[PDB]
Amino acid sequence: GSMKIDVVTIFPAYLDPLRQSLPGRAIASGLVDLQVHDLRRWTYDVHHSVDDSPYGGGGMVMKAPVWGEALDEICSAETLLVVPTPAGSLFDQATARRWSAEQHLVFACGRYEGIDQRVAEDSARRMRVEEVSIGDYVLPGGESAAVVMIEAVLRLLTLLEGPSYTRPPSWRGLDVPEILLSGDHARIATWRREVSLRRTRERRPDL
Amino acid sequence: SMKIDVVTIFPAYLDPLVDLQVHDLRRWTYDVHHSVDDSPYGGGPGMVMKAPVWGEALDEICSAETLLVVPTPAGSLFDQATARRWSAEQHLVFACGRYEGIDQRVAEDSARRMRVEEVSIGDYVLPGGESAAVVMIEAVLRLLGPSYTRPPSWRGLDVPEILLSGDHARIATWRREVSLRRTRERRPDL
Repeated sequence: GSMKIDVVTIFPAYLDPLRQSLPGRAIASGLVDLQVHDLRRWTYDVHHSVDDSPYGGGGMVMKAPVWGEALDEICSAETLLVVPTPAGSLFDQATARRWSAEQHLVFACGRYEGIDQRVAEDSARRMRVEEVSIGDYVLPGGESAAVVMIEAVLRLLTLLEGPSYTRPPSWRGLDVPEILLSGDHARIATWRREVSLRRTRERRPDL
Repeated sequence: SMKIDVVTIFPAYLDPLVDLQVHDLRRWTYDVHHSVDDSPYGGGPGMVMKAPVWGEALDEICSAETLLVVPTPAGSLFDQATARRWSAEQHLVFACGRYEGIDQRVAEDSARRMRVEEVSIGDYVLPGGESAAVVMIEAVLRLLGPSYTRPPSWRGLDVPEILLSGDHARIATWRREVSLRRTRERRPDL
C-alpha cells in the first residue's frame, strides 16, 4: 500500500521541483518515496559515457551496459519499468489509475535517439516493462514526460470538462451564465453536461 | 528572437526549462492573503482562478502579437504540427491554471486583442498546467523503429545483422517492417 518511484536520468536536477512539491508528511510517512538517480553513477570511464553512434546510420543512442547496471541495482521482480518514448503506447487516465495501484515505478529517461532497445528486452526478463508516449509530439528527452506521468499518478493518491466561473458576475462585458447563479443543482448539472458535449464535439470530434 | 512568458502560482516548477521569463501570478494580487482563487459559481469540487487577477497579469505581459496558450484538459490536442506552427511565433504566453482552472472569461476577453489557444497535451488529468507548459515549450525549443548501439552482443541479445550491412534501402525496409508490427501492437487507436 505504498508508492516508491525511482527516476533514472542524466539530468537529475530536472526532477527537483517535483520532489520539493510533494507534501512533507506523505514523504515522512513513507507513503510516497520519490528518488532521482544520475545514470552517470553507473559508468566506468573518465568520460561517464552513456551514449554512442547508432548502428545503421542516424545522433546518439544510450548504451545498454550502463542501463543494465543501473536497473540491476534499482529494480526488483515487483517493479514496473516505464520507458517514456514517442514509440510507446499512449499514456491515458486509465493507465494513471492502473499505475496508482503499483508498489514500485521506475522511469528510465532517455535522451538523443533513445535507449538501446535491448535494455527494454533484457529488463522484461526480470520485471514488467511499459514503453509509453504522453502524446504525438517529439520531446528532447523523457524527463518532462516522466514528470507528467508521475503528476497524473500522484494526484490520484494525494467528455471534456466545461467552463468554470467565479466572482464577479460581470467582468469586461462578459457575464457568468445565469443558470450558475440559480441554486438549482439538477438543472446546473444538466447545463454542465450539455456545454461539455458541445465543447467535446467542437474541440475533439475523434472522441 | 522568440519571447516566452510563463505565468503560474508555482514558478519553481518551470526551473527544469529565446527569451524565457517565468512570472509569479501572486504579483498581480493586492490583498494581504495574495488570493488568486475564489468559489465556483454553481458549486463544484474546487476553487476557480479569478479573472480580475489574470486580467491584470495578461494586460501587463500580452500585446496584440502574443499567442496566449492556456493548458487545459478541455483544450484541443497538442501535436507536432502545433509545435512547428508555434516555433514561428515571436511571443508565446502560457497561462498555467491550478485548482479547477481559470475563469472562462479570461480566454474570452484575451481573444479580443490577441490569439488564444486552449490546449491539452493528452487525455489525462494533471494537478495544474505547469508540467504541460514544460512539455509544449520543450517540443517548440528543440525545433529552434528501435535503436541500437555498441556492443554488438549484450546479455544474450544481438543487434539485428541488417543494421551492420551498410545497405540503406535494406535497412529502411527492415525498419518499416519492425515499425509496423510495433504500431499494430502499441497503437490500436491509429
